[PDB]
Formats: sequence, structure tokens, C-alpha cells
Amino acid sequence: EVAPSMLEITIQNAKAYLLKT
Amino acid sequence: MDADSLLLSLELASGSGQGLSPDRRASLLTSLMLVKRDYRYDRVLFWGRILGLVADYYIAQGLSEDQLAPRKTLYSLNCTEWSLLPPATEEMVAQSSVVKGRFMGDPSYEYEHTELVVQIKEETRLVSVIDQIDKAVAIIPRGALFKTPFGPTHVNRTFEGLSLSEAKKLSSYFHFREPVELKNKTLLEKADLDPSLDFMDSLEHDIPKGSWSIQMERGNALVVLRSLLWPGLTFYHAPRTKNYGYVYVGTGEKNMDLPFML
Amino acid sequence: LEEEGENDIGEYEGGRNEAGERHGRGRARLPNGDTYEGSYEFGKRHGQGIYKFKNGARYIGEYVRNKKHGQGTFIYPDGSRYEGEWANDLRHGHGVYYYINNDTYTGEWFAHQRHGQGTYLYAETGSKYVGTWVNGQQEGTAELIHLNHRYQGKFLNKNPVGPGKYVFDVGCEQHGEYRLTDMERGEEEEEEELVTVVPKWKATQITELA
Amino acid sequence: LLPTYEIAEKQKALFLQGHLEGVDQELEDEIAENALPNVMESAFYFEQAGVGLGTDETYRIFLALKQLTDTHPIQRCRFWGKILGLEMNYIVAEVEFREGEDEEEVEEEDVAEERDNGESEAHEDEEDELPKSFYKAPQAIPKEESRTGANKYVYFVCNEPGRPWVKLPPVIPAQIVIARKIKKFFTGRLDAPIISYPPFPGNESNYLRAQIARISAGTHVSPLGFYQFGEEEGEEEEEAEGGRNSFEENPDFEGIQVIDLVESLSNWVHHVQHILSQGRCNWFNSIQKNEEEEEEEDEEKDDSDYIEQEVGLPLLTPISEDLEIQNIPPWTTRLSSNLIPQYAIAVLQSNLWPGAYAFSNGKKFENFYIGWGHKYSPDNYTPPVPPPVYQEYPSGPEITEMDDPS
Repeated sequence: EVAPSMLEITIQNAKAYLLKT
Repeated sequence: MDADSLLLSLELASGSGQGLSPDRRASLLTSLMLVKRDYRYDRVLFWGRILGLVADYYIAQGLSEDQLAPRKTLYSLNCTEWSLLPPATEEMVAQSSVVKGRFMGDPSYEYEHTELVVQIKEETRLVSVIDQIDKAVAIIPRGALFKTPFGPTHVNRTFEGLSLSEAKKLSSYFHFREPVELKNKTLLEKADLDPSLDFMDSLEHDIPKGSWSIQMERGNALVVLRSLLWPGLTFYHAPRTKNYGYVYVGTGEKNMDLPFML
Repeated sequence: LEEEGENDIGEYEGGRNEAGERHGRGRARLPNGDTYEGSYEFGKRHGQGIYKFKNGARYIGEYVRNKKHGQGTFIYPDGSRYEGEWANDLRHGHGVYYYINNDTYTGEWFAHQRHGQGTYLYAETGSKYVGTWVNGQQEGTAELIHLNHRYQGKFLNKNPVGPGKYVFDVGCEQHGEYRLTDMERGEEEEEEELVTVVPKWKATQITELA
Repeated sequence: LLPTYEIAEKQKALFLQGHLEGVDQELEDEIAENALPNVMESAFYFEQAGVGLGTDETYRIFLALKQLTDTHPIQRCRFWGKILGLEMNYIVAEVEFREGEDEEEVEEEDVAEERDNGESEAHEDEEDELPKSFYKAPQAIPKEESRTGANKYVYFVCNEPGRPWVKLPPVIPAQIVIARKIKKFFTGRLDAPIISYPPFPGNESNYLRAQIARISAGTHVSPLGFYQFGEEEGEEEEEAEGGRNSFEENPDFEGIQVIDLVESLSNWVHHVQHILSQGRCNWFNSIQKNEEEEEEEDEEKDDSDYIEQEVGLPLLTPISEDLEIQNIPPWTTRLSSNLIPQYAIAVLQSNLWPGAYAFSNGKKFENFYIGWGHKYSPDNYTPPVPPPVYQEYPSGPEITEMDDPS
């Protein structure tokens, strides 16, 4: 498995922050 | 230990008992903002006091727009007349490492050492002692600074202070200098850290282990980190606010008996 | 006392060979007041036996031709004792010495002296000196281990020398050096001026446990 | 639920006045007169000196000494100081108790001395007797009695204001010798063992008492003429071996000028007895045997068993004669403000014990240690060498195997 990119990790962090209620 | 909140800093760091006189306190409050304009500093930090046999060295520094830039050191003997100090090199430290004892208090005083007679000034010794303390036991909390992708590091204006859980942990405090061990850290360890927040070396991996005596003065409303590698250093932190700072009041001698001491 | 009276034999109870010499297991009361109980061979001691001296000294172990040999336990009249190998009435091989104040030395032996690797535990403190022994003096690479710490470095004439480091249980090491510093000039009575070599620790760096 | 609130609910016991609705005013008059120090004025003077705690912590210890003096029959008290630590600091008060109300520990040594004479009887085997050891162990240096020497000043220690104070155990001469030979932090807990070389015969509470006594014996200083010796009538013939161990405050102390107190070291005099290298304040002879035993050993007394009498510095010694730490003066004198000589107060800093400070406005003084409780040394703390290996029993004729005759 390829490690996720720093761009992808920041995208997941940005998506999860917008998912915060 | 900002000059704008120096009075609050001295009142909070007075829990270590090494305060200052109202003569020296108000002289410091006025003279730091004088040094701030006279050298056009963005911020001015009161370093602390190096005790002596006749007089006490009162040390402070100024900073540029970049918070990680090399700072400029100034010293005083009565908290009024401030004189700048030269930067240190490797030969500068290597000369000064052989001098032991307390400071006389006179910047023109000189120490004689026999090498297998090298003259080593007290101002020469003062500069190296300040720089050795600055590289070793400087503390800044996590999130106080953010590093832009352009390269300069600025003060985070959204920094609301550490939480109650993070203030009790040594990993939330970082060295206030350029990273050293972070470059040696592996890529797997680098994947979990924020490049804009975790760009410094943490106090959890400080050498030696257990060099920080973290204490709860007024019940972690004031978080007091006292250095054990350098006695007389007290760093205060007030959680959920912007109050922070460190002060060194001592003889300027390393506690290299720390393995014997722990 | 090893100059035998060839005509003063003393008391003996045990077997004898065809030549009249003492053989086999027997008990002999020697003319110096000492007593022995053990096996004999051709009028000489051989094998296991117990030799009890006059003042309270006693050896339990093997003997070979009027000389102590093999494993043996000697309990000295001062209350100290040694348990280990013997060779020609000398402390040899590996052995344990229990001293007069419950100090325990455990290690090699050579000609009644502490030699080779050895561990000397001080009973009053609890520190153990683990390292090379040369003629009963502290020398070579050695470890002074006490409670939560150990010094790892070199020794010389019971004065530790040179570079070394202290390893503590909290997770740290302290690298420095020992300098042999001769400032104590004894104003005692005029008898054999002893250079009281005082080693001073001078640390240079502190490291974590790797 | 934050520990800020935990101290807050603990400190409100100090802040709240007790529900003394029914307590006699005469009893309140007899209690609240003479049992208290001026900690608050001291900290301001040490604030003038450039040291001392902040106000809010000082007033909290100022509260903590109230509950301490209300709970215990304290005659005199003084804020000794604050010794910092790893997990928590120690707030230390030096006191003196009333007469006849001391909680005397009722002979704990009576149990320890009755567990060695276990003679084994009724076993008849008269062969192979062990040679009994003639090693008489060196006599342990006896503890100093109460209200005398290093044990003269009783010390209570509290971790935080609002927490109950705990009595420090009395200090031992073997403890002081070892505490000088070791150097350790404090962990904030008095039950933590002192794990060092040589081993400390006691916990952190005993080490804290030993460190406090060492600080008190060498930092507690007074202006010259503040304290005077009492004029005892009739004891002119008993001054040969016993020094004057008592001092009284001089009512005629007009006062030394601050500039004289700063420019001259000799105007500061110590007011606590020095602790000897034996570990006492008054020397003890460990070789002084019984008179019934001396009558038979008068013909073979060697000249190698003499112990030189350790005589320390007496009471009221100027700080100028204290030992220079490699041409470093042991005391630092400065004005509280160099711009004003008239309201300068004499800042005195102990270079021998960093964190020990003493003020003098001319008439009032206190001594106050705020540090880590450790002695300043120019070189490293060198751990002691292993003791020399005891010389084995020599291989004489009693170890040389006597030959077998034919």
C-alpha cells in the first residue's frame, strides 16, 4: 500500500474539520 | 516573557521566589520599550537576571518580524543602561567552557585559565552563558507560532492558549529555536505532525530525560516549568489565555550534576 | 610454621600402610596444638579433611602433599572467611571472601591476593565494585554500582581515573573525566608521607540512554 | 473538575473564618498575640531585596501559618522559606514550641536494642566452634536532644497552603554526613526514599530536615548587635567544654545603617549554630568508653585511635570570615535601590547557598531561603570513591599448613 500524500492528508483533515458539528 | 506583560510575567513567575525589586521592575518596564524603539524591535523579551558577587546582570533580547530569526542580546547592571552583546561562535563557546564559578558582576573582569594563559572576559563569559541557556532550555508552547509555506514564522493571532490536558504534558512545549532532532526524525514520524505547527523540537525528547519539573502553582491556572539542567529557570504558562514567558534568575551555571541529582 | 619435626610426630588415630606411615582417614593432634581430621596418603595429607588451628583458624577442603588444594573454606580468627579454590596453601582460582564487616568479595584469586575480575560489595553502603583486580588494587575498566546508578570507567590504586560515565536508572548518562588531583599535604606525624590522590569528577556532556 | 478548584476548595478553609460562635474572647486574646511572624512585611522587604514570593502566595502562606498556629500550641514562628522540588515544592516554617507541651516520642529505641541478644540454649555439641569476630563496629553518632543544636529549631513543612502541615522528623548526625556526601533533588513527597551513594538513613523528609538544617546553620544571619548572649550568674567555671548555645534579642538595638551593612560584611552575624563534620553542633567522643572499662586498658592505648575534636564556628559570627569558594566571596551585598541610599535596604545573598536571602532595613530583619535546598560548589559534585578493600587476614603460620611428620 502506498502511503497517502501530504496533499491527500490535508484534504482528509479539511474534510473532517468541515464535518465537525 | 514579553515586555508588554512584564509586570504580569514578574508577578506570575514570582512563585519561584526569585522576583525583582520595584526599583528594578519599573526600570525594566520603561527601558525595554525604550530599547524596542531605539533598535526597532517587533517584540522585546526580558531574559532574566544573572546573579553576581557585586552586581547582577539584567538580560533581555529583541526580535525581528521572523520569530525564529537570530535575536539580539542586551545586558544591564542597574536595569537602566543597556549595552548590546556580540553573537557567539564555536570558538567563542570552546574558549568559555573552561571557566567555572560565579560571575563577578563587572563586564570588564577577566578570567585566567591555563591550557596545556588564555584570558576570558566576564562579558565573554556572560554572552556564552546566555547563549548556552537559550539553546538548551528555551520553552514555547505548541500553536504559539505558525510557519508560513513562504518560510518566515509569525505569531499565531488565533492562539487561544493550551488546554488543561495539554498544559500538563511535556510534549505540548517546544524549544524556541531551530529544530535539530526533527531533521533526524524518520518519515513515518513526520507523517503524523503538522508542518505549520510541529516544526520545532518537543520538550518530551529533551536530553536528559526528566530535565523538566512541571508543577501546578495555583492548580494549573499557572503552569510552572522549572529547569533542572539549569537551576533558577522558571517558565510560566496560563492556560486558555495568552500569558506565557520564562525567566532565569541564578548564577548562570549548568547543573551538570543532573544525573547525580535525579 | 612448615618446618616439620621429623622426630616429633604427635598423636594420631587412623590407618597405616605397610611402611608405618599414616594412610587413609585419620585424626592427628600435631605438636603445635593444631588438630586435623581427614584422609592420609604415605604419611602425608591427601583428599578431604578438616585442619583446625590453635587460635581458631580452620580449613575445610582438599589437601595434596602437605599443601591445601582444590575447593576449600578457611574461616579466619577475626571472623572473616574465604570460600573458593586453593593451590599449595594459597588462595587461588575463583572464590568468595567474606570480610570482617560483612563485606563480600567475589572473583578470581592469584597467590593470596585479589586478581582478575572481581565484585566487592560494601556491606555498610551497598555499593559494588565490579571490575579487574591487579594485586589487590582497583585498576582497569570497572563498574562502581550503587542502588540507582553505576559509574563505568577506569581505576588506578583505589582512585578512579580518566574518562568515564555514570549511568542512572532514570534514563540518563553523564560523560566526563576523572583527574588525579594531589591537594592534601598531610601534617600528620613524620611517617611515610602518603600521596592521598583525590580523584575529581569533571563532567563534559549529559546524554540519554540509547 | 480541575486541580485549580481542588486548591481553591482547600485554600478556602484558610480564607474562611472558623465558626467560633461560643469561643471565649479571653482565649482568643491569649492566642493571637505572640505566636506569629511578620511574613507579609518580610516578603515586601525581600521584594525590596529583589527576591521572595509574590503577594498572593505570601498571603496564602500567611494564611497557612494561622491554621498552623491555631491547631498547635506554637510559642514563636517564622517563615523559614520555600524549597522547590520535582513534582511540588516545600513550604517550610521554623518555629519554637511551648514548655511542657512537647509531644515527646516515648522511647522508640527501647524496641530496636532488644533484638540482638538471642542466645541459643540447650544444644550440647562441643566440637567445631566458629571463631567469633572481634570487629566492634564504630559507634553511631548519637542524635542531638530536643531544643539543642541542629534539632533546636522545629520545622513544619506543607506542600501547598490549605494542605495540612506535616512534622519533619529530627535530624541525625549520620544523616547530615551522608547528606553532605550526597546531592539529590526533592520529589515533593516526603515518603520518597533517598536513593543515593552513600545511602541515606531516612526518607526525603529526613533529607529535607538535613538540608534545611544545613541551610539554617550557614545562611541564617542577623545584623550585628541584634542578638546578645544572656548573662547567666554562677556558670563561670563551666565554660571550658560547653559553648554558649542561647541568644536573646537586644532591646537596645538602635540599628546599623544599610550602607554600612552593605559595604561591610562584618555587620551581619549568623544566629544559628554551625553543624560539625561529625554531624552534630556539639562534638561527641565516639571513643569515650566507660570508667569501669578504662581501668584495665590504660597500658596498651595506641596513638592511632585519637579523634580530633571538631570545633565549629561559635554563635554570632560575621559573614566575612565564611570560607571563600575559590576566591569567590561567600556573600553578596548590594542596595535594594542604588538610586536611593536613604531607603536602600541591605540585600544579602548567600553565594554558598543560592536562594538564601536576608534583608535589613536598619532595625528589622528576617532570613528566607527560596531555592532548591542544595549547596553551591564550583566543581562537580564528585560521588565518593568505593571504600578501600579491607586487608585480608595475613597468611601466617596459622594459615600455612603445618607439615605431616612421618
